[PDB]
Amino acid sequence: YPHCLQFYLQPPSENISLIEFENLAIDRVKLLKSVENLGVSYVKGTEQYQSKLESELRKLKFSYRENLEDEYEPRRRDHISHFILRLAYCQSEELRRWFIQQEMDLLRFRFSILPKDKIQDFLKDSQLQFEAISDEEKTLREQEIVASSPSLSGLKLGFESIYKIPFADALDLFRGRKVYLEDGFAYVPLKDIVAIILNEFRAKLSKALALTARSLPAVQSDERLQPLLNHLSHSKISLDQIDLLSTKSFPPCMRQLHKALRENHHLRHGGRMQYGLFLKGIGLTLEQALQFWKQEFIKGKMDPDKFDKGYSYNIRHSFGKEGKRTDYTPFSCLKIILSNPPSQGDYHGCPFRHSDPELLKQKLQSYKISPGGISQILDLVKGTHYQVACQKYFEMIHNVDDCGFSLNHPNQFFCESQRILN
Amino acid sequence: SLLLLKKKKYAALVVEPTSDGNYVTKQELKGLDIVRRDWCDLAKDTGNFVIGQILSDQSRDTIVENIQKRLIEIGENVLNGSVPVSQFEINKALTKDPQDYPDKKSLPHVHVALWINSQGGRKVKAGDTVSYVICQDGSNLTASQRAYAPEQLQKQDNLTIDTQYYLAQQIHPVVARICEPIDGIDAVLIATWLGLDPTQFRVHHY
Amino acid sequence: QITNIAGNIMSRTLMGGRSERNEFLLLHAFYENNYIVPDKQIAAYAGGLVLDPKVGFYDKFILLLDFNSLYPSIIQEFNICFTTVQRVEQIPELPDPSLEMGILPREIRKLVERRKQVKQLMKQQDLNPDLILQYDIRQKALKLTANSMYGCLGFSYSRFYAKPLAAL
DNA sequence: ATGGTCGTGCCGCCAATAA
Ligand SMILES: Nc1ncnc2c1ncn2[C@H]1C[C@H](O)[C@@H](COP(=O)(O)OP(=O)(O)OP(=O)(O)O)O1
Ligand code: SF4
Ligand SMILES: [Mg+2]
Ligand SMILES: [Mg+2]
Repeated sequence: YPHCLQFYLQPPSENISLIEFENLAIDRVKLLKSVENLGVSYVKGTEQYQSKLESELRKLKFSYRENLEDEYEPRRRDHISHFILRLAYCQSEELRRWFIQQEMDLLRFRFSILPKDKIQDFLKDSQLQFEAISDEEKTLREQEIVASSPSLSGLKLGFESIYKIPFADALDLFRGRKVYLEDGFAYVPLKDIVAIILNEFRAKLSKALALTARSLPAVQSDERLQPLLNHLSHSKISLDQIDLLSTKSFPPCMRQLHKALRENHHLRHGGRMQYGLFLKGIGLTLEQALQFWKQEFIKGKMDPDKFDKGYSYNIRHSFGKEGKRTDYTPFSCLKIILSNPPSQGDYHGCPFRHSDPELLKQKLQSYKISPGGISQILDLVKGTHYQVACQKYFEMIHNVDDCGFSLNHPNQFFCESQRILN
Repeated sequence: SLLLLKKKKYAALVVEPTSDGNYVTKQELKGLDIVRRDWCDLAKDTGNFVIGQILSDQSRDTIVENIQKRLIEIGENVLNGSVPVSQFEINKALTKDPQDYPDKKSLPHVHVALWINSQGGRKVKAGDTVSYVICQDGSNLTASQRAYAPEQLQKQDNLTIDTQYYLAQQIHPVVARICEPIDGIDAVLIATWLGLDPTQFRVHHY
Repeated sequence: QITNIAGNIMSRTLMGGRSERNEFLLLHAFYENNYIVPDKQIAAYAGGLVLDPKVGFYDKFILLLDFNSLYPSIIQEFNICFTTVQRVEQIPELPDPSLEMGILPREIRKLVERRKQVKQLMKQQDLNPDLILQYDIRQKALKLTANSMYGCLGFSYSRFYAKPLAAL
C-alpha cells in the first residue's frame, strides 16, 4: 500500500497487452541505465543528483513521494516492470550483479525521500518486525546509547530516532562493539538501519533471481517472448560506420557475413577467417579488430575470459603477430567460389553460386534490386558467369552504366566502390 | 540391460543364476569415467547413481525426474559446502621424475610434486601418485596453474575450494557423456539443473 | 611357483618385470633340445581388430561369446614357432602341417594346463572366501605369464626379437 | 625394461597471392 517503496514479493496476477509488455521492459531498462550514469558522474549527496533522478522518475511515470494518494498506475507500472525484468537479467552472472547493484541504489534513493513519519508503517508492511522507543525510554537510556555509540562525534543525542531490533539481525554491528545490547535486543541509530535493510533485501533478491533462472526453460517455449529474453543487451576507418558500409560498399557475400554477425552474435570458422581477412584488407589494425570481435562476442552472453583464451590467438595470428609472423592477403574470389563449400549452420561462401535461385531471388529482392536486373543476374548465374553478375550487381547498386574494371577480389570491389563514393 | 557408449565403453547388468531358475543381477562397468583414478569421487558417485537409475526396470518417465531431483540436490549441496574436502581430490601418477618435466608450469600434478619434494619429507619419485585439488587463489591464473596439496588447504587461510571448476568441468562432462544415448536429457538441461550458465555449452541462436 | 616355472633366480622374481622370466624359460627350452642361443646385447605391426559398435541402450537379453586363451591357442593350432616358420613389414606364410610341434607351443601348453588346473580347484563348492581370491590371483598371474610370451616377441631389446611371428 | 588399440584434457600452429 505504501506504493513509493516496496520489497518485491507476491508476483502479480493481472494480464496485459504485449505492447505494454515490451514498453514496461524498455522503460525499466532505460531508467536503470540512467541510474548508472547518475551514480557514476555525480556523488551520492548533491542536490543535483536527487533532482535529476526524481525528474527522470517523473518523466517515465514511476512512483515517488507519498503525499498524493491515488498514484495506483505508477505502483502497477513498477510492480510489473521489476518482475518482467527479472527474467532477462538472470541469465549471465555479469548481469545479475549489474541488476542487483542498481536496484539497491534505486531503493536507497527511494528510502532517502520518505518524509519522516511514514517509515514506521512501511517497516511493518515489509515483514521486518522492528520497533521504536518513546521519549521517556530515550531519556532513560540516553547515556547508555551515547556511550555505546560508534566513532560518531559528540554526545548530543539528536532528533534521529533509535530503533529496537532482535540481536540476531544486527550481526554486522554488535560484532564490532558499536551498538547497545539489552535483554537480547539491539538499539541502533537511524543512519545504520539503511545498511541492514539493504543487506537483507540483497539476499532475498539473489534467491529470487536464482530460483527463477532454473525454472526459466519452461518460459522459453512461448514464441512471442524470445526477442525480449535475448535482446535486452543487444543494442582512417573507424568502428562507428561499418554497419553503413554493409549496405553501401560490401559485396553480397561479406554483407551476408556482417548481417549474420549482427544478428546471431556468432560465426563459424570459415566465415570468421573470410570476414576477418577482408576486414584487415579494408585497413583495420589489430587493436580495433580485437575490439570489434570481442564486442560482437560479448553480446552472445559469454564472459571476456572465454573469448580471450579461445579466439584472441587466431585473431592475432591472422594479422601476422605470432608464429612465423606472416601477413596474409584476403581470399581471392576464386577460392571463395570453389573452396570449402558451406553446410547447415554456416553462412560463408558465394551467394551467387551456393545459394539456390529459389533463395537468391529474394536475396536480390531484399536489397532493392530492380526486377529486370534480377532476371539478368539469374540468367548470368544459370550460365555459370559469376564475376560478371557480381559486376552487374555493382553497377546496379552504384547507378553507373559500366564499372570500368575487371573484378577478381572483394577488396578490389571495396576499393573501387570507395573511389567513386568518397 | 546394456548401455553402450563408445568403443571399449559399456555398462551392463550380469545375470547370475542361483537355483531353480532364479537369477540375480550384478552391475558391471567397462571403460567408463567412473573406473578411472583421474576424476573426483563426487563425479564418480553421481555417475554411478545415474547408471544405476538408467539400467533399472522403471519407466523411462520416472528416471528423468529422479535425475533432475538428484542433480538439483547436488547443485545446492556443492555451493552450501556440506561435502567433505576429501571428495575433491584428483589422483594422477607420474611417469618421469618431477625435476625432468620441461612443461612443469602447465601440468598441475607435477607442480604439486615439486612442492611436496621441496618442502616436505618423503620424496615422490617415478611411479608414485600425487593427489591435487583445484582451489581459489585470487591471482587470476588458469585452472591448471592453481593446483594445491591436500594439506595445503587446511593449513592456510586465503585458499578456498573452487566450486565452479568442480561443477562445470568435473560433474557435468561425466553426466553429459553418460546420458548421450538416452533421450530427454541434454547438456543445457543439465547445466540449468546444476545452477550453471547455459551460455557456454551449446546455446547460441536466439 | 613362478621361479620354479621359469627357472630364474628367486630374488629377481620379487622385483617384477616379465622379460627376464621369458628369457630364462626360452633359454632352458632351447638348451634342453641341443641348440645354440643368440648372444646377449652389449606401434610397429598390426594388432587386434575392434568392430564398429552400435551406440545406445538395450533392454533385451544379450549373449557374449568369448575365446579361451586365444593367442596361445593360435600358436598351438598353427605350429607357430622359431624352427617351423621362415623369416628374414611383411606377413609370413603358414608352415606345412606335416612337421612336428615346435619349441614354443609345447612350452606354452604347460602354462595353459596349469591355469586350467587352477580353475578346476576354483570350481569346487564350499570354499573359504579368502581361498577363492587367492586362487583368482594365482590364475590371473599365470594368464599374464602365458600372454607375456607373445609380447616378448615384439620387444626390440628382447633376446628373442621376432616381429613376423607376432604379425602372423 | 611384454605387445597394440582406443578415448579425454591441456597447448601451439596453419590457410593466403589483387592492385
Ligand atoms: N596384458 C596382456 N599382455 C599381452 N597380451 C595381452 C594382454 N591381455 C590380453 N592380451 C592379448 C592376448 C590374449 O590372447 C588376447 C585376449 O585376452 P583376454 O580376452 O583378456 O583373454 P584370453 O583370450 O587370453 O583368455 P581368458 O578369457 O581365459 O583370460 O589379448
Ligand atoms: S563474385 Fe566474389 S565478390 Fe562477388 S559476391 Fe561472389 S564471392 Fe563475393
Ligand atoms: Mg572452437
Ligand atoms: Mg577371451
